[PDB]
Amino acid sequence: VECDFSPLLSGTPPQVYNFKRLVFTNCNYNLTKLLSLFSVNDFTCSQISPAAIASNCYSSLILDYFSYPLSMKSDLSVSSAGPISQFNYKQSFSNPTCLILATVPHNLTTITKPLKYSYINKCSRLLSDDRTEVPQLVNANQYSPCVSIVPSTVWEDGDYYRKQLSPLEGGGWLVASGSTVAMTEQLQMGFGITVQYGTDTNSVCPK
Amino acid sequence: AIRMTQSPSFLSASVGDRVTITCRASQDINSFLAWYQQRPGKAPKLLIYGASNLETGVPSRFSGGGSGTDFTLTISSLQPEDIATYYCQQYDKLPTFGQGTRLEIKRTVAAPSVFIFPPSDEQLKSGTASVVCLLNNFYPREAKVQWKVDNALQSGNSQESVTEQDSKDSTYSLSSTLTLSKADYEKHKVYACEVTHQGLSSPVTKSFNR
Amino acid sequence: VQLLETGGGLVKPGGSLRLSCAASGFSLSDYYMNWIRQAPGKGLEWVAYISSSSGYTNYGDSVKGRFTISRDHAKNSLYLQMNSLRVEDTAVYYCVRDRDDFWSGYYKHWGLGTLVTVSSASTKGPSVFPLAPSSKSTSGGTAALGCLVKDYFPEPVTVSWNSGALTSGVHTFPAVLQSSGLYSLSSVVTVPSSSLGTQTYICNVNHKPSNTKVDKKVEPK
Ligand SMILES: *[C@@H]1O[C@H](CO)[C@@H](O)[C@H](O)[C@H]1NC(C)=O
Ligand SMILES: *[C@@H]1O[C@H](CO)[C@@H](O)[C@H](O)[C@H]1NC(C)=O
Repeated sequence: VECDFSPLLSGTPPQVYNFKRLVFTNCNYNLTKLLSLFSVNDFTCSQISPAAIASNCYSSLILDYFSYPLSMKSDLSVSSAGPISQFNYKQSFSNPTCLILATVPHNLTTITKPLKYSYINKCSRLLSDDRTEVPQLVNANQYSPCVSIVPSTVWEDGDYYRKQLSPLEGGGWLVASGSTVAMTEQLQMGFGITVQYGTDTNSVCPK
Repeated sequence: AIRMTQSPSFLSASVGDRVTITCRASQDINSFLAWYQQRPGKAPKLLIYGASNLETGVPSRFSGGGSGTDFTLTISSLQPEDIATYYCQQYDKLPTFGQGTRLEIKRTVAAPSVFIFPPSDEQLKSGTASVVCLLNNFYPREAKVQWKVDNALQSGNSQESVTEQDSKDSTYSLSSTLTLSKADYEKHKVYACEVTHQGLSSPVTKSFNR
Repeated sequence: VQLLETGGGLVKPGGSLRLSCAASGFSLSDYYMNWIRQAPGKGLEWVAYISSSSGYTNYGDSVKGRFTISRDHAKNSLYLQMNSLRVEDTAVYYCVRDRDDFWSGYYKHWGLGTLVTVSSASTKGPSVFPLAPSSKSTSGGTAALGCLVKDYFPEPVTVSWNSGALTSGVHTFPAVLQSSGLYSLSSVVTVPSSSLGTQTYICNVNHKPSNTKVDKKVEPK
């Protein structure tokens, strides 16, 4: 029952803060085949190893993908204290984890290209007492609150985003800022893999 | 580009009604959509920002809703000054607008006041003859105007023109201009435009002698 | 807060134009400034932005590389330089500003606009004849009179009655395009017919594209 990886091969991959999630759950996968459609630049794991990640059988397998510039390689790792894991995308620290940076080659042509790389570089709430700023740090497996006020791709590098919240939503302001990195000749992406094992139900084995 | 698909292109409702204009984006645009109102002969006015946010100084009878790819503007308790064209605009990527929706206000039928104008001598010296017929403040918009010189129906030589619906009374106004040559015009005696319209029982005739 | 467009008018295809927008009540380069166009009788099309503080630009597909959006910190003004202009570029050009300091996307503030016609053609002042009423007029009722503004190019023509002091009852009709290739429009007005022999009704016609001003007295024959 092949895992459907094709939707990754078709269309413009989102920016990092709109990371696209694929959840596979009862199928056979050939990961070391998918990666063979790309030029893998970095492949870093955590509680697993690139060899094992492709080999083992899981109860669940999560694949996040997004446009992401090679030039920001240091901002995408478990250990990074940067703005990416702070405001855009943080994966779980308690499930074994992987992090691939790859480039789509001239070979593969069905992946359209955003206008540039964006990422949220600050994201805060201005509480309604008018004098408190509370940084909205992204939780694992979730989106930043600021996804609602930031465009699919940041227009220009300094762009500042400000939104007033209804007393329902807490009642302050939700404020954000985005940064851009110029588009590269061939598109460069980041893939996050997240696996879950046990408890008797590891049916995402490979083919 | 991202394509905003707006519908219906045109719609007519009487005062007090609810009206719902619809906008569809060819990709997710996350509540980044505005609605504008453009009253006959003016710049657009901002109604709704956000997907649902009311710009201060627009009456609360306007309301926007929707997110993702499907949005509605909803004027509910239509009023005579709401006659305009309504546009939607996505600002999630370089801006694109909906094609437009014209909102007409229904109204009690009202018959046209017909007036006729011979050409002035000023123009007759310069050798052209413009006979103008005026229909005045009517509803609905559909009105037939045909010319009869010497009781012969003039064909292909007239040209009409109608106003944008009026805000303060929901009526229209129309002007057909018949043109001839001074040579041709001075050949016949009685010039009359004949006006049929739903509001008057017999077609009305306004005539003149040269 | 006002936005005043200018610089438009007739230009030949292939030609150029520098539209200008004088801003006040705020300062450009704090806001995203934009240009929006609208062909006659058609809908709206975004053509360019110059970003906020720091001035990064970007354009519509149909106008890229030909148009060029600029700006000046003193004189608080905004430019759109339109080169290699096409027939299809004919529209009213609106100078528009971002709703807020921060990136917004939408616009409360539009300018009145400026018309840009693109064609071979040639300018041509209008002849302005009177549409005089009748002695036949509803004695104790409404009468109607007006201007006929025939044979001109390009659009626009502005027709006012009694220096604008008479608005109530006026209808100025859309221009029509005659078979000659020129425009012709008319402007009418209803009046109490008690006031025919007693008031002066004068139509002020204006064709800025050719510098024709005609104020014309319309009276019974
Ligand atoms: C998985 O895909 C690769 C393609 O590079 C292929 O060479 C390999 O034999 C495949 N393995 C299985 C078990 O399907
Ligand atoms: C496409 O070219 C890339 C270049 O790195 C290569 O790795 C990959 O195997 C090729 N893909 C296929 C499907 O042959």
